[PDB]
Parts: sequence; structure tokens; C-alpha cells
Amino acid sequence: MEEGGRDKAPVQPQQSPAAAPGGTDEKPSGKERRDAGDKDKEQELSEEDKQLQDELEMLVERLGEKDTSLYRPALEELRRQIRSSTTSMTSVPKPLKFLRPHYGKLKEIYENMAPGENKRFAADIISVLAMTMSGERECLKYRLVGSQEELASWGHEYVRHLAGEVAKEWQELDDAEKVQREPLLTLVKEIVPYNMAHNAEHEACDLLMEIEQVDMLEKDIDENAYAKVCLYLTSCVNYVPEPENSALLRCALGVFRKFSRFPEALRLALMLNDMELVEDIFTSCKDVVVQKQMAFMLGRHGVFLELSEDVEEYEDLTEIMSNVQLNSNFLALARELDIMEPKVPDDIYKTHLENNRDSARMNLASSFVNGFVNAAFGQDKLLTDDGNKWLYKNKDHGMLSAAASLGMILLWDVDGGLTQIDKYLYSSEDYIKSGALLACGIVNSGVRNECDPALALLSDYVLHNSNTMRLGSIFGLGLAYAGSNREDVLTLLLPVMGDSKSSMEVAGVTALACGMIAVGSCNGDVTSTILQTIMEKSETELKDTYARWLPLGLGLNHLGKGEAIEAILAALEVVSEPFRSFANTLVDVCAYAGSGNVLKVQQLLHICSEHFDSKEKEEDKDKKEKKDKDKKEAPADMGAHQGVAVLGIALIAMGEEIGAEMALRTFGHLLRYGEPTLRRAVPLALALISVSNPRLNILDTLSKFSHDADPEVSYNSIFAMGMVGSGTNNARLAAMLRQLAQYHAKDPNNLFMVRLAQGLTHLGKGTLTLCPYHSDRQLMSQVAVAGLLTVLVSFLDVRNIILGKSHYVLYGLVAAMQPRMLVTFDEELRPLPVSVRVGQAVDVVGQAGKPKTITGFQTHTTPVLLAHGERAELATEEFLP
Amino acid sequence: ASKLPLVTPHTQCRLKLLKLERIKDYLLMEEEFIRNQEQMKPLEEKQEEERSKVDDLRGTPMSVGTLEEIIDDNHAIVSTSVGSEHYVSILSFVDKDLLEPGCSVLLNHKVHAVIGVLMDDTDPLVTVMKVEKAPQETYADIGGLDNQIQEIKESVELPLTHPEYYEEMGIKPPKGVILYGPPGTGKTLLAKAVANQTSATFLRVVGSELIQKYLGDGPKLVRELFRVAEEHAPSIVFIDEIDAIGTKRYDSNSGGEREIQRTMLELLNQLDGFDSRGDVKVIMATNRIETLDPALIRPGRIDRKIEFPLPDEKTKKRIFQIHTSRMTLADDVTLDDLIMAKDDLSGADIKAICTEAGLMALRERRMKVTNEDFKKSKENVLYK
Amino acid sequence: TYSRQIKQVEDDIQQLLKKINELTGIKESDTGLAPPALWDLAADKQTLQSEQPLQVARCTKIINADSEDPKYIINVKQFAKFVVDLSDQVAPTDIEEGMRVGVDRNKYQIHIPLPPKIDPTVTMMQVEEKPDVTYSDVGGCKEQIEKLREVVETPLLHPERFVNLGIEPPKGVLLFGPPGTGKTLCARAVANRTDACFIRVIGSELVQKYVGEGARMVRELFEMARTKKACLIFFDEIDAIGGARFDDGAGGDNEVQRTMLELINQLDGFDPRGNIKVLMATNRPDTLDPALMRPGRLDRKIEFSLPDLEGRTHIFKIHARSMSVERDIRFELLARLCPNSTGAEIRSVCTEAGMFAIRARRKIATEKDFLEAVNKVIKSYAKFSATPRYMTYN
Ligand SMILES: Nc1ncnc2c1ncn2[C@@H]1O[C@H](COP(=O)(O)OP(=O)(O)OP(=O)(O)O)[C@@H](O)[C@H]1O
Ligand SMILES: Nc1ncnc2c1ncn2[C@@H]1O[C@H](COP(=O)(O)OP(=O)(O)OP(=O)(O)O)[C@@H](O)[C@H]1O
Ligand SMILES: [Mg+2]
Ligand SMILES: [Mg+2]
Repeated sequence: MEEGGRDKAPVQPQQSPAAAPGGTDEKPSGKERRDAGDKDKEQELSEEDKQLQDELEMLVERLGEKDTSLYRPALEELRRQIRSSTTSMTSVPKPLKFLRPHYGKLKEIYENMAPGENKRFAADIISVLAMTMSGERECLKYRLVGSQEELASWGHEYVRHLAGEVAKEWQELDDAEKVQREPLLTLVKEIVPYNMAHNAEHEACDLLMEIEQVDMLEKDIDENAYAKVCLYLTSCVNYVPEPENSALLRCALGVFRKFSRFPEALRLALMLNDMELVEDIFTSCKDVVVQKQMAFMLGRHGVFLELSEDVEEYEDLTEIMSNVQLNSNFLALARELDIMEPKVPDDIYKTHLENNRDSARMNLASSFVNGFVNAAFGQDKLLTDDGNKWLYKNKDHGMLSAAASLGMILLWDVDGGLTQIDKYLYSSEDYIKSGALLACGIVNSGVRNECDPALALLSDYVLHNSNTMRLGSIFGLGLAYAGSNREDVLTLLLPVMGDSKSSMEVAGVTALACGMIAVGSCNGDVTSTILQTIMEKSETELKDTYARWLPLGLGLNHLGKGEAIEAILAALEVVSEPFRSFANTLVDVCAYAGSGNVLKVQQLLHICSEHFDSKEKEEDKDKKEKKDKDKKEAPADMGAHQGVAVLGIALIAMGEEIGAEMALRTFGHLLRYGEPTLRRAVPLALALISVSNPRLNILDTLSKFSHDADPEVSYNSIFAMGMVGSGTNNARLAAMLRQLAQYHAKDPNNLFMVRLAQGLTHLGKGTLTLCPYHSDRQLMSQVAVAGLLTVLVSFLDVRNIILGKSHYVLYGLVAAMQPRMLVTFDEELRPLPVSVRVGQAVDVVGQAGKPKTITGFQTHTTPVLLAHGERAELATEEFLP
Repeated sequence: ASKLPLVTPHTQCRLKLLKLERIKDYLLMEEEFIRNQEQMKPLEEKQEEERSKVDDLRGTPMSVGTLEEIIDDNHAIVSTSVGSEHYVSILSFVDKDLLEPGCSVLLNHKVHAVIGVLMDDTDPLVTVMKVEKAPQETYADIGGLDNQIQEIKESVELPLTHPEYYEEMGIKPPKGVILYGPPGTGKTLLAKAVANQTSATFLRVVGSELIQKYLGDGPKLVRELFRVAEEHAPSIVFIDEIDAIGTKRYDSNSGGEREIQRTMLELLNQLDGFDSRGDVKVIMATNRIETLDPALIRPGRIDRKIEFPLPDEKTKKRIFQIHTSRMTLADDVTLDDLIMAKDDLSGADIKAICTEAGLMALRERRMKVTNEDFKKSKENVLYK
Repeated sequence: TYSRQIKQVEDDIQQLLKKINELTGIKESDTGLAPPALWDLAADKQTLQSEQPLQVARCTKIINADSEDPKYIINVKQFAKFVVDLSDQVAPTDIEEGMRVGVDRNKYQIHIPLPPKIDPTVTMMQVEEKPDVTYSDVGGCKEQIEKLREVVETPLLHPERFVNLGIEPPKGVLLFGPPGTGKTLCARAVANRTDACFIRVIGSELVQKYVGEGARMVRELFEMARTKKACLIFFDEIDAIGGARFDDGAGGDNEVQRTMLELINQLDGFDPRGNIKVLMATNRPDTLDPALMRPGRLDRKIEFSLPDLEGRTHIFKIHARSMSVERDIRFELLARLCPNSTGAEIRSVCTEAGMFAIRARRKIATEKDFLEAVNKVIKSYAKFSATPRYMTYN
């Protein structure tokens, strides 16, 4: 190495500050001349963002640091000229001049007074000169100022203007991914007070650039997947006007406002719907928005689209009523039956040739052979010989379930379901009529038509003096009205559960039926339920039939709300002994369908992890784990893996009753995708019998082994299970379970929908019609009472995987697309890659793939939605010669 | 243990920070949960009590045995070292996932029950054909060709180093490469350069040893070779002088000429069988390409064919420049006179002449090289 | 900015995770030991109830059975032979002579029957897995695909039409043609579609070092095949296992002929294999033995010929439908430019055109790239082709 001679920066820019103490007095001209010459030299040497190790920015603190210590503080006669060249130049190196804890000592140079327009020599720099110093100021000093002293000195008045100018400057030089770096200072500055920060930044972003908005939007929704309660309420309301003011999408609003509907306020949802109705220019965007507004993302929306011009545009809601439903039925009849699907395959158990080398209970499973594969108008004429012959011999519960299964066979029908039901309805049986009415209620599910709100099912209900034909008269009607919030059926059904009659099971299912309809107002149902529970469960210590049925209605009435005030009210309203306090952990968690509550998650287990479980609060920890299954359905692909690891290392590895009996019931709630991790963890826990524990529990685990639909090639594995089920695992308790698990795999056929997450991460209800299956399958030995009936159609919230197509006004084009893998790309570079599966290209409207993203070509540009909706319009345009 | 691969922000973004904080909180809570039971209901050390119990269960001697067949319900037939086999059971602490036919297992001394499973001990072959270190310097030592170097780079290096160009256009890289030309022109040299640059495991084998002295040994050797190449990693298989199996015949071969055909059929299957090939690249080289079977070189097995022509006089000057770079060469000599010493001299003659001249100067205990040394060296090396 | 904080929080949480994992127990390098949380069951009952209640139960092979009240003769392969009897828990019905059984170690009395030998080098031949091709990827030869499908897979799917009509379907099938045509790929598609076994055999595997070996493997192959109900055998590259019987002068190529004779015998004569269907494909069928090609073993003789004109356009469409190409290229001209060629050369054409586009800079190829690819892989690599001499099958 060579030193001296060329080392002029460590000499002149070190001797001028060294003689500055002697030039401070009796030298007015030099005090300004040398100051300006040093400032200009350092600025010119710091203008380029390639020579980070400046010869002046680092060689000045060796001996001029003590000079600056005696220069700014030890002068006491600061003028209006030297300060602009002094502070502006001492604020640049001071971030790196001192040791690591320098953040607390920025007020000795820069926070005293900002000289003029220092951004002039900081515009050519990105994250080196002073925007790093701005972030340092906002990180701690501004944080400690705004934690409790928002009204304060200069550290809050003009600092906001400097932050705004820095943020604007960020997207000026290169407009790179540093725009995503803009929120880093924006979020750090006034974290909880993000509302006014976003309000100030919205006008800047509107006039910044059109293209630089969509990426920021994506980043916003990426940071919307999790936030503090106040932070969520602020950001999810602040991101609303972005696609409207800056961008002109006008179509991605309503779909992306589900995060701001319930969490912010239902009045925000109302005003968003009103704004969408205001912008009725496209007359197409509106159709796409309204298509998925009853059974896809939300419901009960047919109360706002009855304005004065219901002709073709505002009348579109009417087509969303049932015309779109009939169109979907016709699409299922045309693009599925005519292509690959025959009327009655019914042969998954008829592949028993390989196996080689009489109870009527298996006949129940035979019904599952018919109903599951005969979905979507799989009507069978004289192919129901088994059901026709066995509906009148034995298995009253099973015969009722088989009668009800015909409704699931005729899924999403309004044409003649009741006409077909009438063939077998008039029989005067204790269970045929109830099952027929449940099938009828299944048939018109989602249609919400004037089929039978109080005409047919109420006629059977008003005679509520029968064991069945009175109970089996409320599940179907509740299912057909699950998405509505009409209070007429509410007032009709309230006396049913308020009857205080001897019908225990009827009142329990009434609680389930009524809860799954309303999720918001009507506290009268809450009061009636809580008072019936007080007057019933208090003076008894019987089994948990009420426990799994009464509080579930309350949870459904208080589902999806992060305010936690409802939870506090419910918990303090029903304070009682621990057995009476079985609902303490039900309502508290029921308001936490999807959110980030890691604190609540750890406090769930903090009260009682095991406590040695001396046969005292088994059901308490059971239900606590069941409610702990939440936050894994849509954890933004982060919390699920940690949760499954915790379950493996904590529950299954060691436990007493939770780990060894119902710890696997979580996987059903976890996901229905199907990964080899769980596809081997479940088999490792199921292939071994281990008769030591309550064997039936393991049987229940097998019932959820094939909870994942979308058949794949490992199905033979389950056939192997049948082999070990031939001799072992006596059929009297597992023949129906093995059969239903086997044919559930292909029960979807090619039409599947049992995940409850549409578009990006909006779950979209579903839970209401899913939770009861998991919360009723706690004990599988109770199937005798009505196990056939309950399962027979609990999962009636099946929406199908058929989505992408055309849906044009003429609907002439069939399909011109290209499928590929998921398409989420982080902003590592502005040009982005996301799908690593361009190997496929199909032009059909068949299966859309589970982890699959479909794009287009041939110069279409997708001017309808371009984001999400699963009902793409495929607008055509050719503005590219 | 691969907790979370989604760290694609790779910066100071609030998303990555929040994810890391939530991961830390989850880990802390699970640690508290897994420690509470050891603090409240230990019932055993569980760190060495279970280990002590296990060691007490298994005897101090344990013998090796060969599996032959396994039943699902935890027992199997194990052949003892002598040969007599039994019907012992299987314990629970044996992690029944390495249980495979043919693996040596650790049996108890008394009841011959399976207590453990044993890792194998490599093979003699693997050392024989595994290249360890990069031989010598990369393409900067070749010179002259500069044309097919890009072709080789396109075939082997580019699919591994930048697997993004192909995915944009959606194609599979070309599969096979073969190099042909007159002898002594730089084929093995290019192979050495590729071996130096590459990062995958490099396997080399000559064609003259594909022929054995018993019946059915050749196909066995071929199958084992591709099994080894498959079971490691992305790898490169290099076969040199294939035609040596079709040109020379040896009396040590037990069969006649048909076992050569059987070996050929086996090799053809291995190149393009109906099993999933995986990720293996094949490089072949010969100087008599008009004799081997055209069914071995069809597209789909070998896709690229590269010819190495005789050097030109510009390349001759470049080669002389390369091979006397560090020689203390006197000023009297001139390379132009040596260029047309022979009409059609190849690459190897240059190095031969240079080394022989160096040795001749070494005899007289000198340092410089004069003209008469080169003049006698060319006669010594060329005219016999 | 706060890198020194986030980096240390990551490192400390990683160290905490490692510490808690060590606390749970992953250290003390294993020689075949399962995780301590998985074998905790074998702690109190298995130690003292899976050790003494069970014994070694030597394996023996029975010879014959003396009649009425029974005595048996036992054989083991290093100890002696014995005369023994049964126990109370085994019935005298399921103990037919010629099957391995379990025998106690001190009193030597029979306990349990066992399955027979399978010879692991023959056990490995089961596919146990399936490839990923489909009938939709074999374009150009629809007739051959249909002809093969109505023999291999239709009778197993619907074995009721044939029985009612009284027809007994054919059993064997042969596929022959020049190289690079689609035989092996068609076999892969069949293996993917089916549901029964699929036992794959390469001809060159039947060559052995000693005398009287290949016949054995053939015997056990058909035994294991008969164990199942109904499933398939695939024989690839037959022309390596037997050409013809020609012995002259010194006996040469003689043992392989014995293997071929055993293979022939197993297919016909004295109760044939029954419900087993074979499928063989070859390259030069002019050397096959006349006794083998007789129908009753090789009922069908599907032939694969070079695609005519529609086959070429169809193969181009299949192999180029997943790339970034210009919107207005016409493949019919490319089909017209290569008269006699196989699917392999067309696949090579597509890949080479893509490589030419990558060569310079572009992202989407043009027709000039395809023209250069055709003018380089068809007309310049013509000194290295097999099709002129294999269309005469020599
Ligand atoms: N193009 C060349 N550039 C540099 N050196 C060369 C060249 N051609 C030949 N040589 C020299 O000749 C030697 C012979 O090389 P090598 O044996 O690898 O050639 P080859 O033609 O592949 O041989 P073979 O055909 O006999 O297997 C090289 O080691 C090098 O010293
Ligand atoms: N009709 C076709 N449709 C699609 N691809 C084809 C067709 N014919 C050949 N190919 C392609 O060409 C190649 C044919 O190789 P394949 O393994 O099928 O040949 P083969 O008949 O077994 O040959 P050989 O007997 O020479 O080993 C494969 O890459 C395959 O994709
Ligand atoms: Mg060589
Ligand atoms: Mg082949």
C-alpha cells in the first residue's frame, strides 16, 4: 500500500476543520469560505452512488469529529449563513460517524434546524445520504415522540413535510422496487396513526404514476394479510380509495373489500356497494361483481339492487337471483355430462375384483355410493333399487338418510325437485317425510326462491308433536336460507327452540339451523338461547349433546368479528361453574375465524396445557384444542406449518386424551389440499391399530383420512386399508367409514369445492355449513341416533371447481387460455416471474386446477377483471396492429 | 428444519420482520409447552433413562444378517451369516423405514430379533470411476477451436447454470453429445476442460474395459454404472473410445461376438429405456465413427455431433505460442520455419517437438534453446 | 437499517430452536435408532411381552406326510432331517406337502405355514410405480393404438360382453418397426393406464453366467405371475433372447436356445398360463424363431410404419404446442419438406429451432429458425441415419 502525496482529502479537508477553531474568531471571511468549499467538495464527492467509501465522508471524523463537537454546540453565535453549510453537511456523515447506538443523538446536528432544501443534493441518492437518516429519525426519535407526545415541538411539525418530500423523491430517480421501500418509512412514521399518513400520501400517489400504483396495491394486500387490530382497521380502510383515485380499475374494489366489510364496519360495505352502483358505466364490471355476491364471497345482497331503472343493468340482480343459477345448472348439464360424465358411474366399490386374490349397515354406505357420484343433476330412474327396497325394512335413521340423500343427488335445482320428491313423499312414515323434506330443502339450496319458505316445511313443523317430521323439518329450510338474513323465518323458528318442549334433539338442531342464518344483529335469539341453556344445563350433568349444539348457534350468531366486545359480553353474560362454563371457549374463539391473534393463541394454552388431566375437564381441553384448530385455514401460508409442527411435537408425541383421541381432527380443518407430509403422518398414525386407546377414536381419524377431494394416484393406498379392514377393524363400526372415505375421494368427480378460500384469501362464509360436521364428529359412537342423517348432507356447501369459461353476452367463445402454476411474485425486480409451469396450454372449460393460475393470449388483455372473479368475461379487443 | 422458505422479501421489509417475530413467538411457546412436562411430570430423566433402558434391552454383542422378506406386522425372515434363516420379530425402536431387501441388519445374540439396521460401506467401483479434483486449466488453454466450445457450453453448462432461458421458451435441453475426428486433435482435452469447470460429479470410463471374460458380466457392469451415476446427483457420464469394442477382439472373452451384441443392447436400453431417466448427461467420443451401430446414435439418444478438423496454420501459430509461453526461448529461433515442417501435422506433434527439444537442451545442463535443438528434435519425433 | 437487530434476532431464535431440539433429543449419533418420541411405547410391555412369549421359530421345508394319524418328515439346509408332528393350534388340512413351515427350536414341531421363494432379482421386476405419458401424446398412429387397446385393456374392464358372446380373446401381441417409431412409448402409455400388475422384463437380463439359470428365472417369473388374479408381462428387445436353432460344428449359442425353449413351453402345452397376457416389441423381426411366431402365442402382429403426411403435421402440433412462437407459422410446409422421417427427428427439429432462437437474443422464434433447423438436422446429419438399412429389416 502507498500513503501520502495523493492523500489530499485527509490533509486539506482535515486541516481546514482543524484550523476552524482558530478561524472561528477574528476571521469572518474564511469561516464562510472554507465551510462552503468543504460542503461543495463533499457534496460533489457524495453525489455518485458508487463510491460509497468517500475520501471525505470517512476521513473527516478522525480529527474533525471533536472539531464538530466544539463547532455546532460550542459556538453560541450561529448566523444565518454558516448554519446552512454546517448542519446540512454534518448531517450526512454523522449516521456512520459514531458507534452503533447513534439513533439517540441526532438532535445535536440535524433536529436543531433543517437548512433550506437539503433535498437538492440528496435527490441523486437513494438510500445513503439522508433518507437513511430520515428513516433513523422516524425509527426511534419520532417513534418516542409520537408514542405519547404527538403534540410536541419541531420534531413533529415540519418533520412530516420532510418525510413527505423524501417519500415523493423515492419514486423520482429510478422508480425501482424502492417504491415498496416508501411504505417502510410510511409505516414506521406514525404506525398506529397510519390513517392521516395514507391520506397525505394518497394525493401524492395519484399524481405520481399510473403504472406505479398496481404494484403498490399488491404490496398493500400483501401487508393486509396480517396487522395489529388498529393497524388492520387503518390500513384496510386506507387501501380502499387506491384503485379508484389513482387507478381506474373500478372492478377490483368489491372483490377486495371483503377484508374491509366485517372488520371495518358493515356501513362501509353498504357505502362501497352504493359507490359500485354509482359507477355503472361499464355495465359489465357490475355484472361480474354481482355474479359472486350470494354464495361465493358474501350473501344477503339482494336488498340493495332494486332501484328505479331495473331493466337490464340494475335488473341484473334478478338474473343473479335464479337465472344465473339455471345457467350454471345448464353449464353443468352441457359441459360435464356431454363430455366425460355418465349418468350413473356407481362403481368405485365395484372394483373389488382385485381383492379376492352381509349386514344391512353396509347398505347405508351403498346410498353414499349413489348420492356422491350422482351430484349435479345425476338423477337416476330405477337405479335406486337398493334405496327403494331398503327404505321400508330396517334402519329408520338410515332410511331417513337415504331419503334425504336424493336431495344432494339433485344439487342446485329449482325446476322439479319437489315433483320428484312427491313420488316417495306420500307414504305416512315416521322418517320418509322428514327425509324427503330435508332433501327438498337441499335441492333449492342457494336458489332462495319462493319454493317453500313457510308453505311446505312449516306445514310439517306446525305439527311438532312427532319424533320425526318435526325435527326433520328445520335442517333443510335452514340450509336453503343459510345465506339470507330474513327475519320472518327467524321469528317463525324462534318459538320452535323457545317451545320448552320435551324435544331435546329438535331444539338442538333448531339452534344449529337458526345460527347458520344470521351472523349479525337480533340479540333476542342470543337472549333466548342463553336463557334456555341456563334453565336446562344448570340443573344437570348429562352428556354433551346440548354442549355441541346450543353454543354453536351463538358462535354462528357471533362469527367473524375482531372487535372482541361481543366475546367479552358473551363471556360475562354466562359466567358460571366450569361445567356450566363449557361455552367460555366457544364464543370467544368463534369471533376469530380468520385473523392474527398469536397472543390469544398462546393464552389459549396458558390457562391449562395438560394439568395431568385427572378425568376432570377432558371436554374442556378437547374443545379448547378444537377452537385452537382455527387460524390455520387462511394463515397466509405462514402459521399453518408452525401449527402442524406444534401439533406433531406436542399432541401426538406425548399426551393423555387430547393427543391420542381427537388430535388428528385438526387436519380436517387444516387443509384439504393434500400434501405427502400429512399424507404420511396420517397413515403412520392410522396403519397401526393400538387397541390400547379408545379404538373408535382412531376409526374417526380414518373417517377424515380422505377429507381431501380431487382424486389422485395414491387412492390404491386406501384400498390396501380395506384389506386390513377385512379381518381387523370389525365392519360393524368401520364398514360405512371405509366406504364413505373411499368414495369421498372421487365424490367430487371433476366438480370440487371444499376449501373455503376464493380469489386471494377471502374465505367466503362456508364455515357456517362446515363447522357442524367437525363439532358433531367428536364421538363417532353416537352415529346410531342419526349418524347417517347428519353426515348425509352436512357438507351441502359445495360450489364446484368449474369457474373459468366465457360468460359472454352471446357466450359463443368456448375457451382460449393457458394454464400454469400459482402466480405470486415478490418485488425483487420490477419485471416479474411467478408461474414455473408454462408447459401446459389447453383451450377447454374443464377443471381449473387447485394450485393453478390461468392466463390468456391472442391479444385479449382481459379488460373485464384482470385480477380475480373466477367468472372472467373475456372481453375482446385488437388495438395492436 | 426447513421451517419457512418464504423469505423472498430478503430485506428490512416489515413483512419479513413480522414473520420472523411470529416464528420466534411460536418457537418460544412450543418450547415452554415441551419443557413444562419435564418440570411438572418428569417420571424419568428421558435424556438418558430411556437410552439406558434401550442399551439394557439389547445385548452387548449383536450380529449382522441379511433380510430376505418382510411381513407388514413387524416380523421378517432374516438369513444368518452361516446361511440358516429364521422367523424373528421386529422391535419398535428400529425406525422401520430403511427396511429393504438385502440390507445388513443388527440382530440380537439370543433370540435373533431385529434390533437395528446398518449403513453400508461404499463400494470398490465408486472409487475406481469417481473423479476427485479438477485436472487443469479451463478453456483458456485450448485455442484454435473456439467454435464447438460454445456448442458444448450450450449442452452441459448452460442447462445447469441458468435454467431460466429454457423455461421461458419451454423446451428441454439437447440430450446427447458425441465428438468425432482424426486422432490427436483435442477431444479428451475439451473433456478435461469441462471437468475442471463443472460442478456435478464426473464419471469417466474407457470403452476397452466394457468387455469382460465371463457370460453376462457386461450387462451387469453397465447396469451398475448407470445405477451409481443415478443415485448421487446431477452428474456427467463420459465414455471414451467406444469403437474399441467393435474393432479389436480378444481370446480372453468367453463368448464370441454375440455377447458384444448383448452388451450393445443393454447400453441402448440404458440410454433410452422406458424408465424415467432422471438427470444424467452423456458425452461420447471416438475417431472411427463409420463402424458403430446407427441405432446407437439416432436422435433421442445422441442429439449433437461435433467434428474436430485438422488444425490450420493460424491455429498452428497459436498453438506454438501457447506451448512455449514459459520456456526460456532464445531470440534466434522462429516459429514460421517450423510451421510447415510437416504438411499436415496435428496438435500432439507440437507438444512432442517442444518437450523433446526441452529434454535435449536439458542434457547439456543449459537453459536456452537453440535452432539445432529444434532441428534435431523434429527428425527425432517425426522421421522413423 | 436495523439489520444488526433483525440478523441477531434470527440467529438467536435459530440457536434457541437448535437448543430445544437437542433438549428433545436428536444428538448421540444413531446407528439405526428411531426418534425418542416414537418408540416410547416399547418401554414396559414390549420389553417383557414381545420377548419371551415369542421364539425364533426356525424355517423348514416339508417333504412328505405319513398317512392317517400323521407323522411328518422335515428338512433344513444344514441341520438334519426329522420325523415330527403338529401342535394343537394348526389344522391338518392346510399343510400340503412342499411348502415351507415354522418349527420350534427344541421339540421340533410344526407351527405355521409360509409363502415360497421369489428370488429377489426377480422380485425387482415389478414396476410398482407408473410413468406419466398418456394416449393423447402418441399422435400419428391411431389405428395401431386402437388395435392394441381392444386386446390389452378392454377385456379386463368389461369381462361380460365376451363371456356372453362365447368368444375367447387373444392373449399375445407383437410390435415391430424401424427405430425411433413409438413402440416403447406406446408401452409406457399402456402401463400408465392399466390397473393390474405390470411386470417389465428386458431381454438382455436373461443372460446368466452359469448353466441352467435363465430357465429358472423364467419359471419363477411365471409362478409369481400366477400368484395374482390377472396381470401383464412386458418383454422388451426380444431379438436378444432367441433367433433360431441352427447348431452346427462346435456347439455355439446353445444355452440361450434352452432358455428360449423354456419360454416357449411356459406359454403353450398342458394347461397354459390361463389369465396372463404378454406383450413383446422388437426391432428386426426377421431373425425370430418360427416356433415362437406361431399364433396362440403371438396372436397379433401390429406394425409401426413411418408417418405419411398427416402424422407429421400432427406430431409437429403435439411437440410445439408449449413454446413461445410467432402467430403465423405454417407447419404443413415443414411436413412437406421431410418426406421419410420419424417422430424423433421431428422432436429434434423443434428443440433445435428453440435453441437457435435462444442463441442470439430473442424471446419468440420465427419461421426462419424452423427452416434453418430443418436444413441442419435433416439434410446435414444425413450421413448418420438408420432408416435406409432398417426398412429392409437387416
Ligand atoms: N487444439 C489444441 N489446443 C491445444 N493443445 C492441443 C490441441 N490439439 C492437441 N493438443 C495437444 O495434443 C495433446 C493431445 O490431446 P488429446 O489426447 O486430448 O487429443 P485427442 O485428439 O482427443 O486424442 P485421442 O483421439 O487420441 O483420444 C493435448 O494434450 C495437447 O497437448
Ligand atoms: N407417434 C408419435 N407421437 C409422438 N411422439 C412420438 C411418436 N413417435 C415417436 N415419438 C417421439 O420420438 C421418440 C421415440 O422413441 P421411442 O422410445 O418411442 O422409440 P422406440 O420405438 O422404443 O425405439 P427403438 O426400438 O429404436 O429403441 C420419443 O422421443 C417420442 O416422444
Ligand atoms: Mg482421447
Ligand atoms: Mg425402446
